[PDB]
Amino acid sequence: MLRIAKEALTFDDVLLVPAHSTVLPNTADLRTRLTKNIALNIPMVSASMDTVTEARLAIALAQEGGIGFIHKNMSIEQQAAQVHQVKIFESKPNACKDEQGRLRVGAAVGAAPGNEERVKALVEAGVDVLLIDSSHGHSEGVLQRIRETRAAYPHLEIIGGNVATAEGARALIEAGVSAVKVGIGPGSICTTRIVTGVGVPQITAIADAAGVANEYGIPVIADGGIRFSGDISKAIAAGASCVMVGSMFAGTEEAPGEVILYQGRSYKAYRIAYKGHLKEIIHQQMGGLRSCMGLTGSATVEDLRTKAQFVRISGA
Amino acid sequence: MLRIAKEALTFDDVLLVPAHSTVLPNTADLRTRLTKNIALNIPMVSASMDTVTEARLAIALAQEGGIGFIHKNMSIEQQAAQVHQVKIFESKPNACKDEQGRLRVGAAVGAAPGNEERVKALVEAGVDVLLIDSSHGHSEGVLQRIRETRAAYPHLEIIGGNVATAEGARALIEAGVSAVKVGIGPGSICTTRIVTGVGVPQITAIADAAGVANEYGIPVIADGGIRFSGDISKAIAAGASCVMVGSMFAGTEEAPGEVILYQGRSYKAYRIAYKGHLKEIIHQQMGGLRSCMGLTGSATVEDLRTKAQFVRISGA
Amino acid sequence: MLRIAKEALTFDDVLLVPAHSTVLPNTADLRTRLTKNIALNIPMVSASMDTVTEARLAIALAQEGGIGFIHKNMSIEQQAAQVHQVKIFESKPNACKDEQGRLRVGAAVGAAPGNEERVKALVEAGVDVLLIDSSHGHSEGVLQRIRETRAAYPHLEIIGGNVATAEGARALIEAGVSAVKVGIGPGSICTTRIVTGVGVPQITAIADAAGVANEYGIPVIADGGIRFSGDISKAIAAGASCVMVGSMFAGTEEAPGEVILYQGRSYKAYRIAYKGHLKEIIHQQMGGLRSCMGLTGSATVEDLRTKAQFVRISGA
Amino acid sequence: MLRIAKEALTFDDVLLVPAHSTVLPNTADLRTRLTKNIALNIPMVSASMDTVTEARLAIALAQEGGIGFIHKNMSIEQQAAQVHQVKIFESKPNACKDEQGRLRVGAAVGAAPGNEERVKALVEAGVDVLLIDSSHGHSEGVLQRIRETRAAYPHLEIIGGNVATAEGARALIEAGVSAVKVGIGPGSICTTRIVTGVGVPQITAIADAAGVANEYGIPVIADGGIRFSGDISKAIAAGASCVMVGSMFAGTEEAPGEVILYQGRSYKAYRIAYKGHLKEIIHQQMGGLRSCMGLTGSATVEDLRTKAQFVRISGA
Repeated sequence: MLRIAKEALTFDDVLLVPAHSTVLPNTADLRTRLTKNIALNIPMVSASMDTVTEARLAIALAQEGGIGFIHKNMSIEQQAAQVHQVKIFESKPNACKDEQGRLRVGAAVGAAPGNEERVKALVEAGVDVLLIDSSHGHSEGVLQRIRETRAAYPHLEIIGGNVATAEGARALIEAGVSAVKVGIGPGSICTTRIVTGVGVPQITAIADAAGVANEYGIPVIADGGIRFSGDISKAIAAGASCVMVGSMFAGTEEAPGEVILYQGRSYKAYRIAYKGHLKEIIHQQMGGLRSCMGLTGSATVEDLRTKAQFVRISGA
Repeated sequence: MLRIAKEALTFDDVLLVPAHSTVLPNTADLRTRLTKNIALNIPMVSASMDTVTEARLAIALAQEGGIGFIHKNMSIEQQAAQVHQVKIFESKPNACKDEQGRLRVGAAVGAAPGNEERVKALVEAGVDVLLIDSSHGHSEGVLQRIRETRAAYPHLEIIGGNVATAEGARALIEAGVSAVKVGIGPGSICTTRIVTGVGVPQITAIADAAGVANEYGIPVIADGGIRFSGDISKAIAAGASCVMVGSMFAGTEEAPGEVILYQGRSYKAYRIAYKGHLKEIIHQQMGGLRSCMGLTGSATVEDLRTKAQFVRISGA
Repeated sequence: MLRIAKEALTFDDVLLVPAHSTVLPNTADLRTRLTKNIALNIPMVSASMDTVTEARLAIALAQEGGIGFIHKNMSIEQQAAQVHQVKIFESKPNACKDEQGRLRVGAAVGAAPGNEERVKALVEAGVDVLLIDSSHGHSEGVLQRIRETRAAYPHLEIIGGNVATAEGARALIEAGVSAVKVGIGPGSICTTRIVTGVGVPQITAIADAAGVANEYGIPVIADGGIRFSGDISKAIAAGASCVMVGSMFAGTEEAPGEVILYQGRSYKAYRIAYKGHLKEIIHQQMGGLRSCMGLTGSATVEDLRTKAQFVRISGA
Repeated sequence: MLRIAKEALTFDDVLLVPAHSTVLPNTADLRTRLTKNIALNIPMVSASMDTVTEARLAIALAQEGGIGFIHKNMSIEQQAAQVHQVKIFESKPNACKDEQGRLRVGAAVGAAPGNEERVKALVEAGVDVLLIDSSHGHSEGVLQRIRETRAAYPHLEIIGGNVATAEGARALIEAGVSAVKVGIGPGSICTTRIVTGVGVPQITAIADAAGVANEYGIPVIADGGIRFSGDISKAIAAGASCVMVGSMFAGTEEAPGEVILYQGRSYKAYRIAYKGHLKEIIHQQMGGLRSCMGLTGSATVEDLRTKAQFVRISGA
């Protein structure tokens, strides 16, 4: 009677299984793909949020091997100048760089009509990848905007999202995206779920999206619901090529905002706890992933993504 | 050995699945049905509780497109005068009105013998729909009272309830109701469950009742267990044509009770927190439903009710 | 690989289903059986605990229609004198009485060798039913003591317990008991479970025991894990003819202990909160059961026990 | 789509089933095996942690019938002198002793290359069993070190670990271990799970490892996730021959550290609550196991391990 498509799993419903291994944490290879034609050295990209990514964080992340997405809450000119500032930026052996030896950078735009001028300025400033972000990637208007952008820029790497289903992933692929970003109500008690009743637990969302996207060689980016480094491992093993994070980098030295002192503690203000330099965070998070790769015998990210197994666990 | 009819699901066991959509939140159509012959403009009706619905709230809700049920804890004459006050009440484009251009209103009576005089006064005051409320709609005495009322008023829209099963819905339909109200121990830790051991999780209760009621074109009204706007969406997708709420409207300006100040805060007394004007509540709750309809591609309430899908989730 | 006999359910895993009913709470018939040859007027008996049952509580409970089990932590002579005091005790239309018009009473003894003198004094004082209590009714020594007692007193009603399985119920029946008492680690976080790892969720324990005991006409008594009146209903619907309670009656006026005042509140000391007269407790607990019987259409206890249905629910 | 090997159970998902019994708690036989050729009198061994086991605790545990593993965080000479101190140590009828009448003792070493000198000193000091401990027993380097040690000391009892799967147990057996130690992310919220995403609920881990190890006569030692004595019972019934504990013995008189007074309480410092003498702990924990053996009719540890049954329970 009730129309239940299936049962859906989140991070806490599963654990990775240890396996025969010739991989040590320090020999694990963290390289992977953001898009069809863009390699990463670590599987982390930063969210296009105005408390997370401007040029300075985008530089610092690229130097550690990820890519940052410059946020769209600023003028066209400011957004293009920040993209440009990352591309011309000149001890960092894992730096994520293009074919021309420049730090990679991404930038976000909205899916509403009228963003053409912004896209054009971003591409002319040398952006490596354009993110069309939306709260509903399976919306026809979003699909339409992606197709228009792919036609106007046939060689531009474009990430479209967010979706949480096989059919949503396929629609984005058919609209021309270079990667599928996944996450609709991915957090266990998030606003979307509470307010709308809509959501898909993220391990199932990633796997369903990856099952389609794998057949085209198109990466899936996991966006949301990550609380601990162990969730990164799980998101990859479910099918994701990398993870997007936001609040985890908000509050770092390199993130926007000014440090202020308030009641004997340090916050960033525009208030979020001060987290020190981005790279210490990356080191701790990637130190968990590397241990997982040791325990699972995953030499490469792709081995974790396509071969590692899970067990299903109870609440207890 | 144990006589278990089936497993039963509540709101928290499920989430709605996002889908291809050409619907924006602001173009979603919230119209639906309360009864077989009564249309609503929004899918909300108010409970016949003495802290929730008298004429003033019933007017204000009807103006926003719902219908209120005037409570029976007052004299026959007072109840009829309040029905009349709504019907003659004269900027509200979504107002819920009858064929004669008057605001719709409902009124409740009990299912005990001896309520004949009350029903007669309510029908003569112009009531649009009579609610026979009971804590057990599958009780023979309730079925009998409904059949007596249907025979005495063959064209009166009558809501009977509450039931929580297919067979209870069918019994009410066979007794002559125009809509089936659903909810027996619908709340996760309610008094009925704790004290009696009886209850049916509401998503399953709605679906089982709707599976019968759909075959007769008879709407199901979901009554109880709603905590957030996202639960409204889920109740509709499970089969309900609209939701009845109570405590959510108690404490509004338009609800009964006098505002009083107590320890620097505003309460309503007859003590419940003051919630401001009813319409702000409706706007927030229907703003969640409209977002859900966007995310699910549901152009109309009936699309959400009959086509949207769920996923089943764990506790974790 | 793991030797799992089955999944087992507790009270919180299930709810009773409402059904067509011609039963009102006040016409529900609460009569039932304690043992094969002893009728009760309500389905409650009191535990043989020294904070719960001596003669005074046993009198008061019998007057309301249950039976109390006088505890064994006192001399033979004192125990026999308390049994006698109940039997000769002379406005209580539901009183539980024997064939001779005397209030019924039970009494407990241990299952160790050497209790013969105690049993003999109790039977000579007129006890209606002997409870051989043990923490493991499937222990051979307990079975042996029951068989010895049945042989020495072929017409004495004997309750043996506790068991939590079909095979344990059958063993007790084959040893000669007149009723099977059920409950091994029945509480969700009890000492037995934590300390020993052993336990059986009580709804499954009752049902498994009843599935055997029904075939011999032998009642099952549910002992433990009851927190609310709704659990009484569930225990009966799972197969139990009545429930034994303990802490629920401890602290009543009629229970042992002296009332004392401590920090502006009343306790019973030998410290447990003062609960007033036993009969108010019985009235509230049986008021829940009667509502359940109305909602389920159960005219009699046996209808609830053998026909009412459950639904299985999640944690959420 | 998602690669889920199976569902996995932890201690809280299961309970032991009571059964016909001729065993009393005081007649239960607690003997078992640590390794293929080493008997224990109780099923407890202590962890090779520097807050848990040095010579003094190892002596005291051996006297109660277990075996302690002297930790490796000290010089070769100190470790060998502590092994020797236990072997020459001279009212304890359950003492665990070798063929020569000396208290048994174990000692740990790491799995890195270069521990040869340490192993040699430990074997020459008379160690009964060598533990090669690792956080990943299915790592090739660990398997290789075990095989090298087995070849150099063909008659030395060697415990290898930790694994959490059938295949990991088989690999360790094929590398030459005398017992398999089990536990990879065995605790419900441990660091390994949170940080790496890897883990196997312990009841399933034990059973899977035992299903392989039983076919070779090789014992499984359960290491981690034990909170209460009831978990010991469950770990044995899942397949384990004994349990290793750590924090449970930390803080005992006999464990390392000096007692200090801090804010009116006693702690051990190197800060952990003071627990008194080891033997009181053993008595309480083995008193739970003995009650379980009574309730399950398990005369011996091997009966609990190979015949006792479980039920599966919900969260509720």
